[PDB]
Amino acid sequence: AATPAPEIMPLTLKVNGKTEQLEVDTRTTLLDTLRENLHLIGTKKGCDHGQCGACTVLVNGRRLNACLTLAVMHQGAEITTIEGLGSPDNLHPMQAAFIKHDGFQCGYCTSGQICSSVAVLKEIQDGIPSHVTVDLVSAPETTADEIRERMSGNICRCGAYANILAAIEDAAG
Amino acid sequence: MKAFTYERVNTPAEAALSAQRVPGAKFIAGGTNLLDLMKLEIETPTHLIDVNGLGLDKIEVTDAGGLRIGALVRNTDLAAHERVRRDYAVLSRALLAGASGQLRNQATTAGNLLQRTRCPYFYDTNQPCNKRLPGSGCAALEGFSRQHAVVGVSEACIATHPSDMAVAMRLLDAVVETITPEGKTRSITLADFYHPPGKTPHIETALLPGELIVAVTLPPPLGGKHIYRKVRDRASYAFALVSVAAIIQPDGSGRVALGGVAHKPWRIEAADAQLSQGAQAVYDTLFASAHPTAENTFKLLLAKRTLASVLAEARA
Amino acid sequence: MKFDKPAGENPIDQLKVVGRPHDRIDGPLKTTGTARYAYEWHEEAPNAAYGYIVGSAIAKGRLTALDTDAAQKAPGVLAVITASNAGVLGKGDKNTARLLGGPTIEHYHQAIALVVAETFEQARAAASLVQAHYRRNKGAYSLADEKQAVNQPPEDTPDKNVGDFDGAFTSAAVKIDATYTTPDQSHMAMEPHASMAVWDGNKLTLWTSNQMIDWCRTDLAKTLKVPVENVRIISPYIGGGFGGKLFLRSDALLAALAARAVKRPVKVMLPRPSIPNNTTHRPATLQHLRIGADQSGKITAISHESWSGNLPGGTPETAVQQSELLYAGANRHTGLRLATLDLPEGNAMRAPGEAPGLMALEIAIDELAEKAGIDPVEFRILNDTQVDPAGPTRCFSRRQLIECLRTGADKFGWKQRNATPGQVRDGEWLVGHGVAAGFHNNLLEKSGARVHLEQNGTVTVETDMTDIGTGSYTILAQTAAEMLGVPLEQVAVHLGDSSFPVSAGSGGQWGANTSTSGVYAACMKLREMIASAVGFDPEQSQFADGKITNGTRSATLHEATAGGRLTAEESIEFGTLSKEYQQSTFAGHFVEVGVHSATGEVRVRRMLAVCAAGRILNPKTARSQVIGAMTMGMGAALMEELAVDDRLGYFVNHDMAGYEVPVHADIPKQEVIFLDDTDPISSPMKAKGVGELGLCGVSAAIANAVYNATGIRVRDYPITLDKLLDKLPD
Ligand SMILES: Cc1cc2nc3c(=O)[nH]c(=O)nc-3n(C[C@H](O)[C@H](O)[C@H](O)COP(=O)(O)OP(=O)(O)OC[C@H]3O[C@@H](n4cnc5c(N)ncnc54)[C@H](O)[C@@H]3O)c2cc1C
Ligand SMILES: Nc1ccn([C@@H]2O[C@H](COP(=O)(O)OP(=O)(O)OC[C@H]3Oc4nc5nc(N)nc(O)c5nc4C(S)=C3S)[C@@H](O)[C@H]2O)c(=O)n1
Ligand code: SF4
Ligand code: MOS
Ligand code: FES
Ligand code: FES
Ligand SMILES: [Cl-]
Ligand SMILES: [Cl-]
Ligand SMILES: [Cl-]
Ligand SMILES: [Cl-]
Ligand SMILES: [Cl-]
Ligand SMILES: [Cl-]
Ligand SMILES: [Cl-]
Ligand SMILES: [Cl-]
Ligand SMILES: [Cl-]
Ligand SMILES: [Cl-]
Repeated sequence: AATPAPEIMPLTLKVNGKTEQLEVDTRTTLLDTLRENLHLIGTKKGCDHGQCGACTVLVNGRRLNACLTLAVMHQGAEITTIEGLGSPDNLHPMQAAFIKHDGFQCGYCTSGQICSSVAVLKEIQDGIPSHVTVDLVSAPETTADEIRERMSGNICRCGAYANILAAIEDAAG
Repeated sequence: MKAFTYERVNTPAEAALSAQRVPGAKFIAGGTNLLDLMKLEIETPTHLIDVNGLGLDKIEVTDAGGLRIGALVRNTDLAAHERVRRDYAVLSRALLAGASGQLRNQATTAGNLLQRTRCPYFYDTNQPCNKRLPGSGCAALEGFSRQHAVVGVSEACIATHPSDMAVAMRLLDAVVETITPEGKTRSITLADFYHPPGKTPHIETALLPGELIVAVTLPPPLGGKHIYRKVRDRASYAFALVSVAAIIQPDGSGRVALGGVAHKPWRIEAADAQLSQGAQAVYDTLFASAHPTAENTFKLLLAKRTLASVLAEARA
Repeated sequence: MKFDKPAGENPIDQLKVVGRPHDRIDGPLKTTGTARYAYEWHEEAPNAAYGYIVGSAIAKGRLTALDTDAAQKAPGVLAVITASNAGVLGKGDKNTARLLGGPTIEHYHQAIALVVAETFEQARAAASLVQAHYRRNKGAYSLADEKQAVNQPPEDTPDKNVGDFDGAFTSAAVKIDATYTTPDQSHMAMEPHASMAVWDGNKLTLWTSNQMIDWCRTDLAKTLKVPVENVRIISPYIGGGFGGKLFLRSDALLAALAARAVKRPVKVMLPRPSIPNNTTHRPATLQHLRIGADQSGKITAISHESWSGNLPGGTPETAVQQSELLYAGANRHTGLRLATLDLPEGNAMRAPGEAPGLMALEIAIDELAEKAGIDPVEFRILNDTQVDPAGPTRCFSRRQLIECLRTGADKFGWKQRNATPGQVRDGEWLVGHGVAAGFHNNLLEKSGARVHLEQNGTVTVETDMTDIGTGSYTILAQTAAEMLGVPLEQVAVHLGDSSFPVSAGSGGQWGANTSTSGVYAACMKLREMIASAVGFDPEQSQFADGKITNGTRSATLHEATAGGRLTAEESIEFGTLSKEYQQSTFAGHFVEVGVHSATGEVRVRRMLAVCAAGRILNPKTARSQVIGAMTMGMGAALMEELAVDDRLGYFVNHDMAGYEVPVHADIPKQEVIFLDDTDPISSPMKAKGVGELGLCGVSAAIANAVYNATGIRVRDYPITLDKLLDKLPD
């Protein structure tokens, strides 16, 4: 019969170092805030249901899927997208490694791969274990087995995976 | 997704009070199940109350020598916690066996317990599903049932509870700590937390209107060998076909709980006591009451063989 | 340029830049989030409205009414587009199912309306208020149930019969008779189908995600009933396709319709849950193979019949064609049978016909080899055919299947395999090795390009060819750089716009070869125009180091353009060489797998592909194609299935969770070897396709590996643990 009107609320985010002041529909995901409200289109929408990781971003340094969090939940948060890591004439080391190893084909998963991979190396350094960590009490090592598992939340239908792994191991050493 | 008002409050007491005062209100934590369901208008709350940032995110030793895990603790942080890794390893293993890094970073203790079925007929609102619409039918019963429950089912619904962390909580005799909107507290043992589908599969847990889970309490550590074996069609980022959580002591005794087989984590205390006798005996007790479809019958042999594999791991 | 005789020596043969593993030139854009896909062109329409689709809630029947009042009244809503209010439409030649349904409903999630609104959130919420009313009709949804009633081929696709199959089968010393099924599969391109439409009077500009720009323009125009010259298609970056974006889908139609009705730009993305039933799928198959061989292991009889299903007038899955060419045999039978099913439209997916056909054929060969007592590598080598088995006078242009296999076996350590299945363990895992042949034809199609020498010495390539993740941008730049003697980094390449010359597009794995050959043809004209500007003879001139030399005479490319820029526009056309010779491409797929001895979980431990696909234009981006295709092959083998509900008539698991594709954790070491397969019968580039070849055979290699690990044949893909569990050890 009917659906209710947008609830509009002010919102402050810090995106790639820059203070943004928005008025958003409460329903708006962080993903759509970046792409549609702020026109930062580098973050991609593969599924909108947390199944693909193409919308991976950093929120206060921790990777998450922007499609399954609300913008208004991160009032005053530091958001980092693919655009914040680097740009064509000042490539981040990871971005550059990906080019060198051909860790992408279509490019649609690639933002997400890159944001995850940078946070994954950080998680290993921080000593966060994984599904493949044999000894749970001791600190995890930066192995190929570990990276694969920790990256399995970023889906590449192009199947660039083997090259993505080579890019990450390169940037890690 | 229907438009909703969004509230931040100062205390957990305020959060539960607001949930009573506002019809259709729901709590949001990580949002990793709730927002998924809201996009499809399977959940359609008029009001969201943010329960992050209310101090419900600590992991603490209890006075009894156990652990009190806050409801809002992230799954990554729970699994990474030092005490949990040494003293409650099977919890850490079950957490890490599920979802993705991105998802585990936002998902919370309470949220994870309250995650809803992944039944694909449930997720499709053009299909018959008693859980979503009572009396409309269960499309899965004679449709695609490969990943549905084999035990504790009814004619009305054959959905599995998808949580790996809940299988490990059930093994540890975990207790869900709440506050009612009235302001009184309740302890619900996780064994009594999930209702069977019966003729009301739309009724899923023992929580009341606007009742807020504040923590999950674990008892003192058991020691022993902790294992979480999760079987799935691909290597990662998938729900369990079948999962076996086990804690095996040096003399062959222990406890086990299974996931992927029922509407809740599946553990029978009579069956725990037969571990030293082998996987065959344990299985026969666990699955005496089983009622599979043809498509998910394989889960029964999978459960038994996975369990045997787990016990053989413990001997080595 | 008409290419109707084999290529001799030409400038591409120097291989200063062609043939070399260059970084892809769109890399800086794609790794920094600055490449723009269809839904992301904000500056081109910054007040663009949002269109949200309503799919059919039934598989089949009549749409008796469609109510839109509640949606029209909802917050921020501009209009609801429906079949009723959109006006009489045409249908494009590549659409079997209508893109806008009503009154007839042809399949589940067929688009029936579009709510246009001010924001995305408002359009989605408003779409939930659209109330459709249906009368169901009886449908057919089970390919296996329709099988029994279909035993003639289509009128326009008769069976192919050579020698006496039935006689030779009876007389054969050793033989197999086996049935294989493959399921319905889905593209799952990571970019959902999207488009944005802007009208300027009668002129339409569509930003979209499409593999075939010219087909898009033509079919959109035919559908809208507008002059084709009034429509412009723009798709420079496509986030994957895999066959699923070869045709006009309902996002492009509905964006166009919406934008004209509301007199404002409108953008439309098909939501992910809607894609698998709304768009197309690889048809399921059901395949019957009977193969006979003599005392010495020489195949004497081969029969391959395949059953597939589709909507009336839809395509069969062409699963038997490879069996007409791949192995020797004097006595042959092939046949398609096409059922009518009321599922969504079956259509092309990566290696249509060949992927499922080899999924069956290459297990069947494995089985027959086993029965003959012969190593499966040797069995295939023994039955190599260097000519068309149905027409011995007709040679393969170039066929290196033997070499692929031998090279593969040597690199892989195939001799280490245990021929008796089930005997190798690594802890709790049963280890297996398996092999399969890949095969895919080389198709030729006309393709054009425009190439400019600019006054600052840079080179500009324009063509409507697409780069869907293949690397077209990069190989086209290499082609022009090679021809004009400039370094790669001085070549601009502009793709995927209908205001550029018509290319063959990204499809049939003809794209690399056709598109670079068009550039070759333009660059040959440009070299001629350059030669003429500095008073040199084209025939005796060479192009290197940013200069043109002609015996003792020598000018710089700066001087040629002093009198304005030089522009050449040309097409390559292909004559009767693909009739005179059989042009195909070949591979050897070697896999090691692990099967868990308790749970039956299958994990690929090691994969090698050895390919022969003409001259490789870029070994890096070519290797990527094949490891990509290997990954897709793993999915087809182990996890990918669109689960049909026979009662309700749709794909049940219609999303990125329920339809399991491979993840990082699944991926073993993946090695690729390209044999030097330079084929001068193909084109002046001497190239042939890899993008679909690389998938061909992969799944059966894996199936044959699982067999070697376990002793268990599974002929119904995918090979999931439930199919293995009751036959494993204890
Ligand atoms: C692609 C994908 C794969 C996944 N795979 C796995 C897997 O393999 N294994 C597995 O276990 N899980 C898996 N999950 C599920 C994931 O673990 C859960 O979604 C997550 O645990 C939910 O936590 P949350 O905090 O985000 O809850 P929310 O989404 O915030 O909320 C969920 C429910 O809890 C309520 N709620 C939240 N907090 C409280 C509180 N304090 N008191 C009362 N009610 C509350 C909400 O109103 C709601 O009904 C997967 C999810 C996705 C998207
Ligand atoms: N001998 C030449 C042959 C091709 N290639 C490499 O491979 C690509 C493939 O070209 P080719 O095999 O002609 O295939 P197409 O250009 O025709 O592209 C289509 C083809 O592309 C494949 N792979 C693709 N991978 C991207 N990531 N996403 C797609 O949708 C896919 N679509 C499949 C399918 S389906 C098909 S038909 C080049 O761009 C180049 O990097 C070159 O290096 N060696
Ligand atoms: S199983 Fe439970 S959830 Fe799945 S459809 Fe039948 S009722 Fe709805
Ligand atoms: O012909 Mo490939 O695009 S299915
Ligand atoms: S768009 Fe966020 S996970 Fe796919
Ligand atoms: S690069 Fe195409 S999806 Fe990963
Ligand atoms: Cl780094
Ligand atoms: Cl009911
Ligand atoms: Cl057993
Ligand atoms: Cl190079
Ligand atoms: Cl009916
Ligand atoms: Cl050889
Ligand atoms: Cl030259
Ligand atoms: Cl090389
Ligand atoms: Cl290389
Ligand atoms: Cl499913």
